[PDB]
Amino acid sequence: YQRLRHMVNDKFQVRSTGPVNSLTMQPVKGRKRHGGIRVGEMERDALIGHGTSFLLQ
Amino acid sequence: SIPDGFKKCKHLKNFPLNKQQQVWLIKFPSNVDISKLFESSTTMTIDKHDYKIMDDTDIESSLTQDNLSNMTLLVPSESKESLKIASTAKDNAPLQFDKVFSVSETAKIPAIDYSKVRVP
Amino acid sequence: GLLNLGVKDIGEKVIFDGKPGYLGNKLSVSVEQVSIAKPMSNDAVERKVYPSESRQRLTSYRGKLLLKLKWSVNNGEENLFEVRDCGGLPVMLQSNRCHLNKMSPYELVQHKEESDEIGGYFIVNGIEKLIRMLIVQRRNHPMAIIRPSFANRGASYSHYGIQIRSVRPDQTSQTNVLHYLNDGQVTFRFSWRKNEYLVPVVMILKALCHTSDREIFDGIIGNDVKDSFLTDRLELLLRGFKKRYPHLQNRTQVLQYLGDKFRVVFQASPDQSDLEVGQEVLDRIVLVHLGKDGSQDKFRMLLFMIRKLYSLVAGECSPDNPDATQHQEVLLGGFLYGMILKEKIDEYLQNIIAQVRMDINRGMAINFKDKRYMSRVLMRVNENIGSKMQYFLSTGNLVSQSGLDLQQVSGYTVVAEKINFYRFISHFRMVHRGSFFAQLKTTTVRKLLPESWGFLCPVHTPDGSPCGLLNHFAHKCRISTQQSDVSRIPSILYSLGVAPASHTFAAGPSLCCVQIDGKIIGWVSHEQGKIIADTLRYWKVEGKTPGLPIDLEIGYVPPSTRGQYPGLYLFGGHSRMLRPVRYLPLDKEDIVGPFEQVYMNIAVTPQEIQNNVHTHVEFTPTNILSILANLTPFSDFNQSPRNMYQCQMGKQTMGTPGVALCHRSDNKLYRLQTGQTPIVKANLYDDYGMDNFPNGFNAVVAVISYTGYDMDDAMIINKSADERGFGYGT
Amino acid sequence: SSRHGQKGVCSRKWPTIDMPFSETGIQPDIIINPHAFPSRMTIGMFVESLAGKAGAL
Amino acid sequence: MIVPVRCFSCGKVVGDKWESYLNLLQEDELDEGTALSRLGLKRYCCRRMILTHVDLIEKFLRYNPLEKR
Amino acid sequence: SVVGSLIFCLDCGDLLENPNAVLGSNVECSQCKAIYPKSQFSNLKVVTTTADDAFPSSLRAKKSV
Amino acid sequence: LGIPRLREIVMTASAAIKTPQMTLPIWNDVSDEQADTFCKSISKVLLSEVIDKVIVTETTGARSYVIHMRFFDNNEYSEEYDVSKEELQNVISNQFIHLLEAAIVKEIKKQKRVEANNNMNKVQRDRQSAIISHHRFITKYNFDDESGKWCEFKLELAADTEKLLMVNIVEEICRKSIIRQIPHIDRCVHPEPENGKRVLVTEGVNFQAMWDQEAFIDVDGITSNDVAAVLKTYGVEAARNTIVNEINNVFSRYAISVSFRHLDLIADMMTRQGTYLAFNR
Amino acid sequence: LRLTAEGNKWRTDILKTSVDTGREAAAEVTNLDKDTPADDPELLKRLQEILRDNNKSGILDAVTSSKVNAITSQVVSKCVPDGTMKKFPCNSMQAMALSGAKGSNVNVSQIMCLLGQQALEGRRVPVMVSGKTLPSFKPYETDAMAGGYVKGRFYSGIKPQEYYFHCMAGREGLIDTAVKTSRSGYLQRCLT
Amino acid sequence: SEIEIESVQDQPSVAVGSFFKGFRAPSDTTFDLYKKKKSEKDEFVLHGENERLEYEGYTDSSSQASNQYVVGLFNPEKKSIQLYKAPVLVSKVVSKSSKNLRGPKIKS
RNA sequence: AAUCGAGAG
DNA sequence: CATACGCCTCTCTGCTTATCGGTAG
DNA sequence: CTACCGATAAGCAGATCTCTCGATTGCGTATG
Ligand SMILES: [Zn+2]
Ligand SMILES: [Zn+2]
Repeated sequence: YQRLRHMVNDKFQVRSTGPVNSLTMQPVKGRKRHGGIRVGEMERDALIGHGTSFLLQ
Repeated sequence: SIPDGFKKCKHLKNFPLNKQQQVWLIKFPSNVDISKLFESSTTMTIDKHDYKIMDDTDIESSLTQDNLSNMTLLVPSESKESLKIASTAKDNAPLQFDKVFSVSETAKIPAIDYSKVRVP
Repeated sequence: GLLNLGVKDIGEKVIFDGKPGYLGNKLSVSVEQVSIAKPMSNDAVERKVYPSESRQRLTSYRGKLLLKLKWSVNNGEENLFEVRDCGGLPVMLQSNRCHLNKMSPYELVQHKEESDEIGGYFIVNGIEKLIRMLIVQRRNHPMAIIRPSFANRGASYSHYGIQIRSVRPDQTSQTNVLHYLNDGQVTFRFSWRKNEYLVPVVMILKALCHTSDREIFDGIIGNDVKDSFLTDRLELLLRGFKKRYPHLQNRTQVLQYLGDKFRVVFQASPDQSDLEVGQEVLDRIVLVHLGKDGSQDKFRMLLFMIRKLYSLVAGECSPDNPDATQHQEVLLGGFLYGMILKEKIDEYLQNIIAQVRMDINRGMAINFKDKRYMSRVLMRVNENIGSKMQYFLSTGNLVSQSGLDLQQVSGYTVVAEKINFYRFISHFRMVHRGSFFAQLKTTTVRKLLPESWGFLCPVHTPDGSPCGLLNHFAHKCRISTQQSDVSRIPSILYSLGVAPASHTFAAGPSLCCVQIDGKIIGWVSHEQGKIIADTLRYWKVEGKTPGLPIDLEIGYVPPSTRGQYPGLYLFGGHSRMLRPVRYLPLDKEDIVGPFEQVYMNIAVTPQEIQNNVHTHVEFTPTNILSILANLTPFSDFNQSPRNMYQCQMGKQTMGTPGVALCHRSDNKLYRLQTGQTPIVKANLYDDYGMDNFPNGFNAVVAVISYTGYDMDDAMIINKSADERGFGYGT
Repeated sequence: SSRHGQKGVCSRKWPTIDMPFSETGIQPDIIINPHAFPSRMTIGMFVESLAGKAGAL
Repeated sequence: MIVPVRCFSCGKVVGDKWESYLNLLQEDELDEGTALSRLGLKRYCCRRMILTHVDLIEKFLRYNPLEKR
Repeated sequence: SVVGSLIFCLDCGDLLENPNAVLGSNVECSQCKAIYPKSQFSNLKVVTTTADDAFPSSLRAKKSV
Repeated sequence: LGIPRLREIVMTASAAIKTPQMTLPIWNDVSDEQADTFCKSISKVLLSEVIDKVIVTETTGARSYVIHMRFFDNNEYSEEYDVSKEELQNVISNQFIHLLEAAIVKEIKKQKRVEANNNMNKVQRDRQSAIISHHRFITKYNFDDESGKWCEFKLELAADTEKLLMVNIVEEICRKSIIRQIPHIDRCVHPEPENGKRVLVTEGVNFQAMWDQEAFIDVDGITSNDVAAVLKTYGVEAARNTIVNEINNVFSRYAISVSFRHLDLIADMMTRQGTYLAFNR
Repeated sequence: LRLTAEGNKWRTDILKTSVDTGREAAAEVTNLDKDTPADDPELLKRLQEILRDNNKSGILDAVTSSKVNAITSQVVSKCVPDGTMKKFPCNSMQAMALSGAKGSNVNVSQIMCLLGQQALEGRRVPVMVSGKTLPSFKPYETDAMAGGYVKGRFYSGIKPQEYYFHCMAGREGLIDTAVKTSRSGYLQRCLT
Repeated sequence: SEIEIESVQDQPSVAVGSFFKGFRAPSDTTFDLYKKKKSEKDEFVLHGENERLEYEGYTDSSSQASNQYVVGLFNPEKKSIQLYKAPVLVSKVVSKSSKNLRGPKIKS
């Protein structure tokens, strides 16, 4: 049995607040910079299909 | 022209021709000596080596055909100081030989040992 | 080596000065020898530099690049030879120009490297790099290609052609294309610098050698004069050339026109007759694999290429697969280093000539025969070729000047990651089809052709985007890196029954043309060609005849009904793929190649041999895999996607990368504190000696559904075992 | 991951008192599901298990 | 890199057995199974632990940062 | 020299131009400056046939079997 | 089938549909052999279908070109293609020679930049004279009307023209020239009936053509593969029916049953302006 | 994953019909007389023409594939479930195949009985220009095993030629899935 | 039959040359040969000329070191075969009316 | 911050 | 020899555009 | 006669999920 190098200490990430991009004032990109996770176009479209409007907003 | 290190040999020897005699071309490799000594794909044994005798009689396969070739029989005239062509009439065209042969070195791959190679 | 041939073929860069049909006071700079000193340090007498150096201190393991540039004035008047350094060129490990070339494991342990360390990687800026081995077209082989993209070149541009590469003896290649036009003429095509030019083929044919036009007729239409397709096409070609170039009556005139056309693109000096620059373009563009003095050769080669193009048009042959292994070779990585160094030194010569031209424009000092003037001019230019090459290795991008027949630009050096020993070994066997095909849509390049039997491991290929594009080599795949002794091969092929190239009026698919290294030798029939091929292998595998090298593969293609174009194609060059195999008559280790084997009956194991069918038997069926594919236990009892997943996983295994981790400074390394040998190991776990880097442990696995915490793909470890050191690592 | 592409994240450190045991008195240190085998069709894993037990014994 | 104190699966100490195993294997023509039998290891969980230890600490020690080489 | 639609020079082996474009009884070699009468080239009879795959049909296939 | 078909229907709305077909119900009071006869009567036949080999004899001594075309067995090709000697004669006399003549003259314009008898009959000679008068640089013509096995037509040009292939042009003209074609139809195969309801399906769509033929086809029930064709010849609603049927059909090869409401919503959203609209910019 | 003696006997016989199966498929496709020896020059010529022509190659592959699929179906029906030494519900592999927990009857059948014909795209296997399917197989060979039809099973392992064919098919599957992942993205985003 | 060679000849007495298919020469023209010395191989260089033709020629560079070409005749009534030695030369006939067609060395 | 390279589902 | 300032090549849809003639003022 | 226009094959503009790491960044010449 081989122990792979994709350990869970290198994969988890959480942000409450933190740095923001200066020209958009949106959360930064990346884990090592303590940024956010992107809810993309497809996720937005999924949120529209449910009808959960305030979730989308 | 005239090349450095080359001599124009002005003394050659005659090449006679006149039921009548016929001329052939024979090609040999450089590993057979020619000092010591009608058919298709013959063979002969010399220098304990397998010798192949292929007669690649091109053009002349279809009887006489047009008889156009890519080589000439260069002959001495009655001066023996240059190279000239010869024929049988006033055709002023090259006269290819009546046959041609080629010799090729031959080996013999030993027949494979099926019994000793098909080990279960 | 190759770096003397490269500077030899670079030539000389001529320039005249601006004060006196007196052209000026000539200058001709060049290089005749390039010296690569082994890496040393200036801390007097230069001590030896060891690769643990520049790795401990986060630097580069670069040697010194010094070249003997000349400064000749006018044809041996006052030649001012002078060597001068050009900055520290990065050099790899375990190569001759490195201080571990011929050492022992004991002293290797002493030198703080590793116990059985291997190189292949250049240490640039404290990071190990690696020149990936790309896979390119077979050199010196005219392969008929059908591409609808050849139709895009304009109207009357049929989508047929004949593409051939040709590599210079310094390992640099110039490719050629022979497009076929619907009107009837065929236009030779080539590229120079970073631009493309097209030329009618007959002008090239008469430029190469001075002979009659009837010779072209016989060299394309050999003995099929009773045919009509070829005769009509050739008449179109010849009459079109005559009516489009009415005043090119002889070779001198055609070369004169070629030189006039190609004068400023090549930056020819004013002391360049048109008859001279035409010859220079001719000898440095067309069929470069034949080199100079072989114009009489390139003539017959181009005639054969035209005839094969006609056969491709007429449906007498088949469009050879360019993405099948039968028509591929691999550039060796160090040869990319050689090509880029040669282009850099060429550009350095161009830059010093530019500096002299700036001197003419402003400074106006013409003392060419003054070494003080030479010192003044030379010290102005950028000489750090070593810095340029270090940039190249560290960034992967290629700022070249002529492309060197490479389809891509970026992505040539990858990082030799030392996450795991399996990853490390994996790097030095992978083959990349090129960054060109990564951006694409057609799957047919990603297929698994049967031509790659025992060359590219069918299992080892990373799933995802690079699937089929990054296929590793079989662990018993040898890549020839030396030219073979072919100079005596014609000497024996003639006596075997081959009429040589000259005085041979015969062409077409009906006869077998014998070609070595892309050079035509003679023409023989098909049955006799088969006999000759088998006789050659018979004499070759037994090493009695010194003139038949082991690596010489003899590709023989029998006559076929509209199959592949025939011709006994021999090869002895570099860059090829080779595989050992047995030869059933008088068994002995025989070396085969991808082009060669597609007509050989190679039984997988000796038990499935048949009467007069098979002639070769593989040593072991396990040799078609890579190392990481032979390491998977009981592979024949798994689904192939699972084998591929295993090969991808073992390259991501957290285990011991090495034991010299004391004397390294890599950014991030994972090691397993306690590793175990596998009980269920392959036989090659000991041939390659992988006991030094245990990647895991022998775990008691229970195939049981008991906890519920492992259904889709999860698994459960023992808490106590985990607490007794199971799989621990830092 | 096994050497047959049977990758899988560790889902719980099962305490040895809760692990199954045999007559010999050993809790296996790795538990994997049998349902991973039908779709994946890796008999190599089964024969490796057999060979490993035989070789260690 | 070095022999573990306790067997993972069970807990039977196999760390006082590596030198004994090597001595039993080299002094006599003892097979690995016989040596593991004579060493107090009868279950395969213990047997594989000493049958399959690499002892990479030997290769590790040969790079001493406190000794002239 | 004479082959199908084209005639080569007998001396220098170069392609003689097309007789129709030149004055009668005189066709000139571009290289040898020689002269050939036009009455030795009476019929440039050349035969041609298609490639037997140029015309796929549902009826040739039945002929094949 | 698959995503290609799906995106063709919805993403592009291509009227140049890659594979168009039309389903033609046939009358219950017809026989299978008569059905095959009608299928071969409708299906397209090109000139090249009935030419074993065409021989060109380039003679320059003015630059004559005897083009002798060999025809297949009459008893075979007549009953394979439903083509007769008279119809082939008309085709050669009208379409083929004129296409070839236009090709020859265009190529020259761009260039600058068995036995027989000496006289078949007087009516044949008058046909030959008519041919020579009608065409520009033709000089002979004769087509065997008693066996349908050959047809020659001598041809010449001037002396300023260069060499011409007279083979590739003949072949391409021959392939283009049609003998008996229903426009926008290139075959009419007889598929084995599925779920009853015998159907004759073609390689093209031309509703006007079969509208005339009611003796065999149940013209009231022709349903075709195309969408633009059915839209402009039957209406927006027939087009929407065709859209729903095609979109469900591709989902129906893999049995991925999607609701008949999503598909109809897609169809009516992409026909919301009275035309076949796609989903793109 | 095992069978019984009688099951193995049935499997072996119905499998060893495949020699004549493949030869007859080839002979019928080439429209030559049935039961003709494979070394027939006319058969070889027709097979070469079929190899050169794409549509002819497709027709031959479809016919031979149908025949060998018939043989595979016969083997599977006669063996599973009537041959396994361990039977449902004891046979846990067969139990999870029947119950839909994981896998399928096809998976069980190719583990225990026969792996079956390998489908490259809609064809059997690409053939090299010399007519060989692999280095070992003779050119233009009339044989199911040459034409990608593997007679092995994952229980008793697969021979190297069949291993190569199976690797080809598995890689093709992986590439097709990689393309199909992104093929629908643009369609769905444009619709939505 | 199985016919041997009666007499073997070594001195240059004949030659074989390949101009191109369908080539002729008149009675006037003659060919002059040369033989190289100090070189192991027996190279030949052919010289021929007339008012406007030059039957120039040079022998092989990579063939004569490996194979040979030999001329001879056979007796129709007897078994005697004469033998002669001939070297193969490749002749590239270039006329005298175009050798000097040259333009400017450099076009201004 | 972009480019290149390695990978994950 | 440091420091400082700018010049340089293998997809598919759908709308840019055709050469020419038909034909009523 | 010719303009109005109605229709005939080619050039170009714009297409073809989320994530975590690491490495590196074009040069030539002018003044002090
Ligand atoms: Zn234990
Ligand atoms: Zn001439």
